[PDB]
Amino acid sequence: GSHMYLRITNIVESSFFTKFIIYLIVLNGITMGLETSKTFMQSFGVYTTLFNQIVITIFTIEIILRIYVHRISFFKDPWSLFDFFVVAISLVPTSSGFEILRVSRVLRLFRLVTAVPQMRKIVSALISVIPGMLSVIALMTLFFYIFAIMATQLFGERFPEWFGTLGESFYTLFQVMTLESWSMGIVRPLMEVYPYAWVFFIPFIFVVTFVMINLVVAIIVDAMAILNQKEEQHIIDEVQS
Amino acid sequence: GSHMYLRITNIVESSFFTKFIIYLIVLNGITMGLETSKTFMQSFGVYTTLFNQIVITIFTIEIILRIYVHRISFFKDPWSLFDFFVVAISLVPTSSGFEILRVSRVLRLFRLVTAVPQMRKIVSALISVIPGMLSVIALMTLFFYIFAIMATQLFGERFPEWFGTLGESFYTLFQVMTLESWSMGIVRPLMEVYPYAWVFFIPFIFVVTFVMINLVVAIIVDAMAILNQKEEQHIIDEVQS
Amino acid sequence: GSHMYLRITNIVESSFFTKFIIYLIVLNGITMGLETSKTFMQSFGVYTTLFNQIVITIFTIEIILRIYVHRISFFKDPWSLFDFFVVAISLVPTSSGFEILRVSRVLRLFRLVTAVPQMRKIVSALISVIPGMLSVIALMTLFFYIFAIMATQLFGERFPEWFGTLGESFYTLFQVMTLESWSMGIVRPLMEVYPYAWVFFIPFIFVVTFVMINLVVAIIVDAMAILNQKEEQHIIDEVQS
Amino acid sequence: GSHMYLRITNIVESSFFTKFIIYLIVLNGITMGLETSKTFMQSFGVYTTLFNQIVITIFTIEIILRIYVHRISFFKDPWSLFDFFVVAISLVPTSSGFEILRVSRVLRLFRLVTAVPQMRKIVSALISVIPGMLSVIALMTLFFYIFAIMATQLFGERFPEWFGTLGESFYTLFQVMTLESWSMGIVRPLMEVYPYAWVFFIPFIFVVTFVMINLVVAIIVDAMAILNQKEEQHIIDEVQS
Ligand SMILES: CCCCCCCCCCCCCC(=O)OC[C@H](COP(=O)(O)OCC[N+](C)(C)C)OC(=O)CCCCCCCCCCCCC
Ligand SMILES: CCCCCCCCCCCCCC(=O)OC[C@H](COP(=O)(O)OCC[N+](C)(C)C)OC(=O)CCCCCCCCCCCCC
Ligand SMILES: CCCCCCCCCCCCCC(=O)OC[C@H](COP(=O)(O)OCC[N+](C)(C)C)OC(=O)CCCCCCCCCCCCC
Ligand SMILES: CCCCCCCCCCCCCC(=O)OC[C@H](COP(=O)(O)OCC[N+](C)(C)C)OC(=O)CCCCCCCCCCCCC
Repeated sequence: GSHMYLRITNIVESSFFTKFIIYLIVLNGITMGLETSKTFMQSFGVYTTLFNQIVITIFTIEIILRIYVHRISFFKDPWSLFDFFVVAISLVPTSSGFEILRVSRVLRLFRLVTAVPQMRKIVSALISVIPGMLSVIALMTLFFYIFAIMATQLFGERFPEWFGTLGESFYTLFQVMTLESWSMGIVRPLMEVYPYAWVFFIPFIFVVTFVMINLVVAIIVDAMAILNQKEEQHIIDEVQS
Repeated sequence: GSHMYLRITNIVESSFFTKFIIYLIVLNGITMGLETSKTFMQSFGVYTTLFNQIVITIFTIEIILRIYVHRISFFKDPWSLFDFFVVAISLVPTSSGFEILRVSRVLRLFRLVTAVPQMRKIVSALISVIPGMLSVIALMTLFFYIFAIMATQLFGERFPEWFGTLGESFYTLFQVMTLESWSMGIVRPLMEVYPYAWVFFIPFIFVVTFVMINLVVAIIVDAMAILNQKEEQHIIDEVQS
Repeated sequence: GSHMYLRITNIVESSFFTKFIIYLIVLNGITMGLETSKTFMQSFGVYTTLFNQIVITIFTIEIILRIYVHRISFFKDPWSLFDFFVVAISLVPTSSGFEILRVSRVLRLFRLVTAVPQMRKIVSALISVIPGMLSVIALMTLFFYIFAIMATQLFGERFPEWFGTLGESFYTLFQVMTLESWSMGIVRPLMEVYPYAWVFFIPFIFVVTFVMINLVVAIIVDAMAILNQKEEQHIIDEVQS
Repeated sequence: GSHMYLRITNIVESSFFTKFIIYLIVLNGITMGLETSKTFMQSFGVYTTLFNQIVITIFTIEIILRIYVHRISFFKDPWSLFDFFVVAISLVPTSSGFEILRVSRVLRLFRLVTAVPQMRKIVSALISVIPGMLSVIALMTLFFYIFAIMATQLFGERFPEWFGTLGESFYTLFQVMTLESWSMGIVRPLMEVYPYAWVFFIPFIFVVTFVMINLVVAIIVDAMAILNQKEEQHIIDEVQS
């Protein structure tokens, strides 16, 4: 806090700043979707490859700026910690072989979420219900793990594509949980060899399904036992006073 | 408003009018479903091709009439703006090659919704919940867009049917969202070439699913935090008075 | 009402009666499931074919009896009107070619629902929510009908198995509504010929899905705006008195 | 209750005890997942086969101990009755041919549920909603049974894989209930021979679906008519006093 600090802070904290970024984002958003056509890249492919590190430099400056204005507060903000890591990726140079990072650059278009406050709101609402589910996700993951281990031991030797491995079996059990091809694609083939295999997967389909449904019912029915306490408290008070 | 205006207004606004239309609709409804059989069209196919522009002329008159009675109010009514556009299509002449318009004529059977007030009610109820979802639809569409761009770049070269293009990838990601063949039909083929592809689509299946469920829970649990404010307000008042 | 009438009424209305029937039902239930094995029918197949019209005669008597005791009240009771029609079928003689009626006999095992009061309760609960949905089922059926007509006209010539006919198209559109193979099995084949076919089925999948979800939300959120009126009425009263 | 009894009781009831078990569990959990790789078992396969009956003996002692401390109370506790039966299996010797029991040993990893109180909580919540559903599960199972019998009689001769048998038909009807391949995989093949087969499976798909949805709505809407009685009772009381 001083003369020079405050000068920057008023740039960074301005609405022009955030809108310039939001524009860059929507602009580089469109550019990244045009960068998708081989036709376009043969023609205008240099313009957008240059338009790209333009936005990357701007976003780096813009991040640098925000870290000066916000100090340690910046690395405790989940919203901006994101932009940090998402612009960080987009800075790793395109020449190192690893395809996964060149494509990671598109993750910068998620700044439109952190930048726009209406978007931040939804994400925070959606994220907010996760912490209560951690217990049930742990139970479910344990349940998957126990069953993935059993299926490997039961079906992996004859059915190695689907169950040869703790991971192949995790994958198949998830597919079964999504109910996708679970009978025609998986369990019926299984039963030509293991006639009682339906005794494994139907109860799995029952339990995994039952938990999913209850999880939702618990959310709804618990989210509104709370509104019914608040409201009686506000009703008990006006009948006393 | 005058002698001549009021004469028409009493025709248009009558219940005979709306019922005559509702009858024409249900009648041309049935005719359009009989127009479906080649057998029937070989025999009675002229009767119904003529019965058709009969209804079209009537409906045009009927629309003309309603515009005189209702003035500028007509082009601010969503319900009637529809019948306008839906009869407008049915007027474009059958001879111009474009198959899409000849079939559009069946959209006139949706006038049974605008005509019948019980139907209008449901549609308005269903439409009414959309405006609050616009934020989440925007988030989801952005999310699809970011992922459609990544998948094109990741899988389009080897898997051009499913991911060769921003649109092919949109399509596949929607199919994956519907969970249809997502593992047997898509992700398992993908993994013969891209062993880690499950790292893209499971989290996509998780996020897209999670949002869908939360959207519903939000509707229910928010639609009824409101009833719990109204009711305490009506309870706080009678304990004060 | 008299000496002779009352004698029968006390048989019919007894608990021994209903339990004898409930036993016959569970007994003929088991018999009808054993009648399923060719092995068993080669051995004991006469015992159960005779055990069958035994139960049929008993059930006819039992129905006759109940009609005397209950008079016109019997043909206004949905529960017993059922047993009437379900035993009526089981009386039509096995020799007339029509396979559909021989198998209809198994419908008598549904008397265990009408007989047992715990069962009647659920069915009445489940049936009870249907009447409010009649509007939306009508809207949906109209919507299917309009779209089934369009799809026949659009895809039936090249794709006659799936869309050759108003009924083939109804069937496919339902399958699409269940999301079953909708993309791999139907819409993707369609698009090799009709590249824009996704413009028909995605919006269909959107609308049909949207309505389904809203129907449920409406049930829940409306079933409990009522409990919130009852309860404020009971709360407003005790604050007045 | 005495000097010697109390000495053991203070071991068993200690937190060190339960944590030692919880550690053994998570340790043997990891071991059972490593026991999955043929690579690992070629190397360290003896260490973990020995680490296994180590844990089994400990768990037997640990169970013996708990039965002394808890007396008849132990065989009335569902939580510990489980560990009993789950360690009991793991004690049956690996040499008797029956593959099903060697794999059952993994069920011991479910002790992490009974051991950890956060886990016990969820399971008890989830289990708690089952008793009210027993009626509807009975109705559904009856409904399946009636339909499984009809389908065997209707489609089993031509379609023995799917409907040759009361059990094959149960299986298929469940698959149809999960909607998995129900049209492409089952009903469409059926209709090449039985053109009206859609008259069996669509109503089955309707009823079975309808019940599922209503079951959930009943849970939610009934779980919270109760909160609305409790809260008015607590509101009626403070307006009287
Ligand atoms: C009861 C409490 C339990 C708590 C502990 C849970 C965590 C234990 C982790 C154990 C990891 C075991 C890894 C493992 O076995 O790797 C298997 C394979 C590699 O097999 P590999 O040895 O390469 O090939 C063997 C030869 N072959 C090809 C002929 C079969 O590679 C794979 O399949 C990948 C490994 C996937 C691991 C998934 C871990 C899920 C964690 C769930 C935690 C639940 C907590 C509540
Ligand atoms: C971060 C903020 C982002 C905001 C901006 C979002 C809108 C950007 C629109 C970009 C449109 C890009 C269109 C495009 O690249 O067309 C691709 C293809 C035509 O490819 P084409 O050049 O014919 O063929 C190349 C050669 N080949 C066949 C060998 C591959 O044709 C297609 O694939 C059809 C184009 C489908 C466009 C779908 C647009 C979805 C908009 C989502 C908006 C989300 C807002 C929150
Ligand atoms: C806008 C208001 C509308 C209100 C009226 C709705 C009811 C209209 C009923 C019209 C019935 C039309 C029947 C019809 O066209 O039959 C078509 C086929 C028989 O075709 P066919 O003439 O044997 O074969 C022609 C030659 N071929 C094989 C080369 C194509 O056979 C079939 O496809 C069976 C017919 C299925 C009829 C389904 C009716 C659904 C009613 C939905 C009502 C919604 C009300 C809100
Ligand atoms: C209306 C009240 C009803 C209450 C009673 C319900 C229980 C009745 C149980 C009847 C059990 C019938 C067993 C049976 O028939 O076994 C059939 C097959 C064995 O056939 P099999 O004789 O080996 O082979 C015949 C020759 N072949 C291969 C050429 C066809 O093997 C199988 O398919 C396995 C048997 C599966 C039985 C599933 C039982 C479900 C119980 C549902 C109870 C609902 C209660 C509300």
